Amino acid sequence: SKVKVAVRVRPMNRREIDLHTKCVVDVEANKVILNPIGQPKIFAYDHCFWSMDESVREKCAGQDDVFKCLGENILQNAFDGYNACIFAYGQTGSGKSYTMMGTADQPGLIPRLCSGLFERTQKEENEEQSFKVEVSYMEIYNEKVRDLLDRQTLKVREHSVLGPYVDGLSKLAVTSYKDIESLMSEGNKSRTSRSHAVFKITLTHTLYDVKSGTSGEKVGKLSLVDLAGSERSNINKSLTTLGLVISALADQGAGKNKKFVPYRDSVLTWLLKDSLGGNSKTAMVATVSPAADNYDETLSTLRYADRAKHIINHAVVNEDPNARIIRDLHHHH
Ligand SMILES: Nc1ncnc2c1ncn2[C@@H]1O[C@H](COP(=O)(O)OP(=O)(O)NP(=O)(O)O)[C@@H](O)[C@H]1O
Ligand SMILES: [Mg+2]
Repeated sequence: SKVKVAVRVRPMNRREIDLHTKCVVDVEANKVILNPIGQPKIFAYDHCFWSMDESVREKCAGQDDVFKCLGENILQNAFDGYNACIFAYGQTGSGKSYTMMGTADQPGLIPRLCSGLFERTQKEENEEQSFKVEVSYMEIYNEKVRDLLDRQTLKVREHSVLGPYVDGLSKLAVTSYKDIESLMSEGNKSRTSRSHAVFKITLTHTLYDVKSGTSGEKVGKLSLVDLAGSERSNINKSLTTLGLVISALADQGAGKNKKFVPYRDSVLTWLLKDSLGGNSKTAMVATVSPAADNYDETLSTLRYADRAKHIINHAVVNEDPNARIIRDLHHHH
């Protein structure tokens, strides 16, 4: 199916109100309207998120709104055995980290996803099924991969059956929200700006046919990606190549060229090869600032978001034969 695209407009901050910077971003349903400072440009997306102001009430509603629309679906995708990915893209200060991680007072997607994950595994585990949860957390800076849960820099390779992976990146089993919160909290403290963070959850769902004792695995993966600022040769390579990737895959999603998609020209696009054009259910959250002083970066974000929704993915359930048979036998009962 198509890459899902959401656009999130952060509200006017105090500086923009104090200095009379004009608000140029309007939203109506799932349409974004960019006004000039010379015709109104209208973009259409799957979802649009916006807030009336920065009050606690509106911010609480905003984070809940994003999770209700994107968080639940990606959680469900992982429980159905899909690789799923949310990546936030946009100018610095537009809301990428606020959306993906949030703050202590305003938790974002990742805290809610981790809470819902363990809520669900602990609710659903029974004689017919169990769940294993493993997390990795890594950062891409200057085309180098650092392990945030810890071999000073790690190499990307791609296996013909396993896909791209980070050689030597720790993958830690977790059994509760507090385990994973403590890991993400220490990863969060180990950052380095123009870097990309990737939070990866692997959900292994073992199904058991109690009559036979046969068992099988269905593996879901969550990739929660908080990219570097889109406004910005090594240090920009991943960001620049993602633009080309999105453009090339978007052309193919229609009928232009037929089109060098340069996945392996950067660490970021190589590790996201499946997330874009491959075996994944993927959502983009494009974050934009609302006011006149960012009109141009906003337009550029809106445009890449506009192309990204023409990208075609081919997601399959990642399960062994026993898991598929045992699962179907359970859906029949
Ligand atoms: N949707 C939102 N609603 C309310 N406030 C927001 C929202 N998005 C961002 N903010 C505010 O904007 C500030 C900057 O957001 P932030 O998520 O750090 O941007 P960023 O895209 O990650 N910048 P950068 O890491 O430098 O590329 C935060 O302190 C929030 O107060
Ligand atoms: Mg950030």
